[PDB]
Amino acid sequence: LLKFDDRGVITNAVDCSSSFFSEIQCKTKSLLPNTGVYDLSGFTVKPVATVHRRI
Amino acid sequence: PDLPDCDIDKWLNNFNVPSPLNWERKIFSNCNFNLSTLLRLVHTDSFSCNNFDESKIYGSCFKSIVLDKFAIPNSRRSDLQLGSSGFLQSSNYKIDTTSSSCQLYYSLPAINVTINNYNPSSWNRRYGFNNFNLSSHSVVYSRYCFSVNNTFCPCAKPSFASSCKSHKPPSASCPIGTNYRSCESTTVLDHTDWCRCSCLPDPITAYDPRSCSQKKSLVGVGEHCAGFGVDEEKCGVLDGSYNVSCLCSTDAFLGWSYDTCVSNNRCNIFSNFILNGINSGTTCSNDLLQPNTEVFTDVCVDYDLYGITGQGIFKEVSAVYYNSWQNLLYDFNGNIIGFKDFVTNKTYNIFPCYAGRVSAAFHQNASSLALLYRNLKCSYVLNNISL
Amino acid sequence: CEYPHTICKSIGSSRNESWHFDKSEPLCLFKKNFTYNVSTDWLYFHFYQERGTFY
Amino acid sequence: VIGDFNCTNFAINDLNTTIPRISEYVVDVSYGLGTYYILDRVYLNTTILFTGYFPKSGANFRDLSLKGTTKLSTLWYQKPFLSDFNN
Ligand SMILES: CC(=O)N[C@H]1[C@H]([C@H](O)[C@H](O)COC(C)=O)O[C@@](O[C@H](CO)[C@@H](O)[C@@H]2O[C@@](O)(C(=O)O)C[C@H](O)[C@H]2NC(C)=O)(C(=O)O)C[C@@H]1O
Ligand SMILES: *[C@@H]1O[C@H](CO)[C@@H](O[C@@H]2O[C@H](CO)[C@@H](O)[C@H](O)[C@H]2NC(C)=O)[C@H](O)[C@H]1NC(C)=O
Ligand SMILES: *[C@@H]1O[C@H](CO)[C@@H](O[C@@H]2O[C@H](CO)[C@@H](O)[C@H](O)[C@H]2NC(C)=O)[C@H](O)[C@H]1NC(C)=O
Ligand SMILES: *[C@@H]1O[C@H](CO)[C@@H](O[C@@H]2O[C@H](CO)[C@@H](O)[C@H](O)[C@H]2NC(C)=O)[C@H](O)[C@H]1NC(C)=O
Ligand SMILES: *[C@@H]1O[C@H](CO)[C@@H](O)[C@H](O)[C@H]1NC(C)=O
Ligand SMILES: *[C@@H]1O[C@H](CO)[C@@H](O)[C@H](O)[C@H]1NC(C)=O
Ligand SMILES: *[C@@H]1O[C@H](CO)[C@@H](O)[C@H](O)[C@H]1NC(C)=O
Ligand SMILES: *[C@@H]1O[C@H](CO)[C@@H](O)[C@H](O)[C@H]1NC(C)=O
Ligand SMILES: *[C@@H]1O[C@H](CO)[C@@H](O)[C@H](O)[C@H]1NC(C)=O
Ligand SMILES: *[C@@H]1O[C@H](CO)[C@@H](O)[C@H](O)[C@H]1NC(C)=O
Ligand SMILES: *[C@@H]1O[C@H](CO)[C@@H](O)[C@H](O)[C@H]1NC(C)=O
Repeated sequence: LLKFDDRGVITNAVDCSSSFFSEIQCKTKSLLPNTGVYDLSGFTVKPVATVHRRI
Repeated sequence: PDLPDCDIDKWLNNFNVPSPLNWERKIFSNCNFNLSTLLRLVHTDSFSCNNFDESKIYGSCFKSIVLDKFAIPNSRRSDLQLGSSGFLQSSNYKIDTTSSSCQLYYSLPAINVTINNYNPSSWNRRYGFNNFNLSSHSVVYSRYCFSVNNTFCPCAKPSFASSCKSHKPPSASCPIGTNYRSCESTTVLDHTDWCRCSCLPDPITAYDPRSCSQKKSLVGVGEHCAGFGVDEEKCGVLDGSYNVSCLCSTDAFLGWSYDTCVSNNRCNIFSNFILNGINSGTTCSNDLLQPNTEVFTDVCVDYDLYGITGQGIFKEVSAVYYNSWQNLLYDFNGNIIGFKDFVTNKTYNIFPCYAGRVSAAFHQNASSLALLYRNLKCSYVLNNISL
Repeated sequence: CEYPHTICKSIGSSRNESWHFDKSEPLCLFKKNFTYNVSTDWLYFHFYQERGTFY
Repeated sequence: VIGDFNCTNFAINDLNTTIPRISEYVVDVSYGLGTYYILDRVYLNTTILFTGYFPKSGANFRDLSLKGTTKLSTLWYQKPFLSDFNN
């Protein structure tokens, strides 16, 4: 979530994946999002890999 | 976005023109150039090519650009054609014929011309050669070029120098890795001590060219002159005093002459366009049609700059706060709203032009139509549709 | 070369600038020289590839 | 092992002197570090997303300081300084 000034200079950027705070920050395109509940769609679950199916 | 140019026009129009003996070598790689602007800027007179045509340059891309540049003498103009057995093609510069090349004949004004004369040889300059003391605007051109081995010094041993009472040959001590002469006495009672050496009286006309230390070497492509002919007996330390090394005077060398390029207050300079890698490469001409014309407002002129295609009306709005590399500006959604030219440092705001509809009311008992243009002015409709 | 290395312009160097066998001119896709402000303190780089296009 | 041609054959050893120094400063993109300007697109007073390539924060810098003083070892090649440049 890159923020540009009046002269087009980057000052603050949101990671969107460092923690849940970055997700809520870049979910509404604002450095300070409004109050309320935020259902984080895309939460990390860290699953396992499954391959080579056997008959 | 555009790429930096090769700056060929800045090199061809250089005031420091070189002599035909030492042509300037310049290679252009990974850049762009315009043939039309180059030909319009230079004062060209003729354009010829070998196994190629100027019409095939448009579309085909070459691997690299190789150019040649040297002054053209006034008396040596009729022998510049390919295949001519003149003095220039025999000892000054060789023109390749088995590869695709182009010949450019352009002229430069006589004023602001600085000549540069320097022999591109090792043994010629190392064996006592000072600066080329010539007149202004003097085009020097060699006639006969000779080559020597890497183990031959143009001098002999001091033991035989003192053995001749009259017409003794000068000698000194050349560095290690060199061979002396083979002087011998042939007294036939004509003088007190008549002794002669090899390559006499001159290397061009010798009775035994096999025993001569230097032979006539023809010039080749991409190789300058091997050196002028010098007599072994005409140079060296007299009486073998052992003062300096085997150094020879500049006046001992022969086989060159000079001319001038003063013709209608202008000088001609030859240009060889050596091109390689037909229809394959990176650097080549880009004379195609590009959207770089005289832009103007009051009409939605088509814009195709910076890889973005759209239709819109340009508007002159001052914008100096842009960065040194910034060329455009986008909106919140991500669509183009303007740009900035990189050749005139001008900024424009793109406004979409009229593409709306028109309302027409019709009645069953009527014949005409009540056309109504929503959100428009009568002047715009009259100046953009019809009368 | 199997053992590449580069030299410095200040004082001397251990070896010479010879880490290849470029006896002629090769073919490059981008060959030019750009000068940067040497008086600065930091320098950030970025090199990522997408669809076979270098950056 | 990186090269495919032989140039030098003297003053070559195999002494273990490599040091995989890891930095103690993590990636901080809150002040524009790591963020790269778009190749041609430019935005003014806009906070728009960009699914580009940025370094992951919370990851310490891996220092690669390699030099040579009249001698060089083949040990620095491959593991551990030369890593697989994935993307
Ligand atoms: C990553 C690391 O540990 N770097 C060392 C560096 C290398 O171990 C070494 O130079 C590479 O050569 C091999 C493979 O042995 O060595 C440094 O110390 C040198 C140890 O030899 C040091 O004594 C230097 O020795 C010289 O003889 C030389 O030129 O090799 C003289 C030189 O003045 C001296 N360098 C000094 C005092 O700075 C090194 O080169 O600095 C130590 C690094 O940390
Ligand atoms: C090159 O970099 C140096 C240092 O990064 C710049 O010098 C600084 O200029 C500002 C402007 O007034 C001063 O406040 C600093 O004190 C200067 N620092 C130093 C170390 O001199 C310099 O301006 C840069 N030049 C360009 C052309 O960008
Ligand atoms: C070369 O020396 C380095 C430096 O000691 C060795 O790296 C160490 O390896 C041990 C074993 O895994 C670790 O416990 C240390 O933490 C490592 N130290 C550092 C600074 O990385 C390395 O193993 C040596 N290599 C060989 C082949 O002997
Ligand atoms: C940059 O964007 C901000 C965000 O919209 C603009 O701030 C708004 O400005 C208008 C007019 O001055 C106000 O009515 C809004 O209340 C402002 N929004 C907020 C959140 O304060 C700002 O004007 C823009 N700057 C430029 C130069 O376009
Ligand atoms: C040739 O001139 C046109 C005219 O603006 C320009 O767009 C183009 O980039 C030029 N090509 C070059 C310099 O290679
Ligand atoms: C070229 O010649 C003109 C007229 O003699 C002179 O005014 C001008 O300064 C010269 N330019 C250069 C670069 O020598
Ligand atoms: C345009 O702006 C750049 C940026 O400072 C400047 O270097 C250049 O001289 C200006 N003029 C032209 C014709 O490019
Ligand atoms: C149209 O003209 C006919 C002609 O007789 C008339 O009868 C009818 O009423 C008219 N209708 C309207 C809507 O004017
Ligand atoms: C590099 O090569 C030159 C020419 O052979 C030599 O004079 C010089 O000493 C060399 N330098 C090193 C560091 O080997
Ligand atoms: C940079 O490249 C140009 C090519 O036009 C060359 O003439 C110049 O010598 C180069 N300068 C350096 C410092 O490499
Ligand atoms: C260098 O490599 C070539 C090709 O592998 C080989 O023919 C040659 O013998 C090698 N020379 C040395 C000194 O290792």
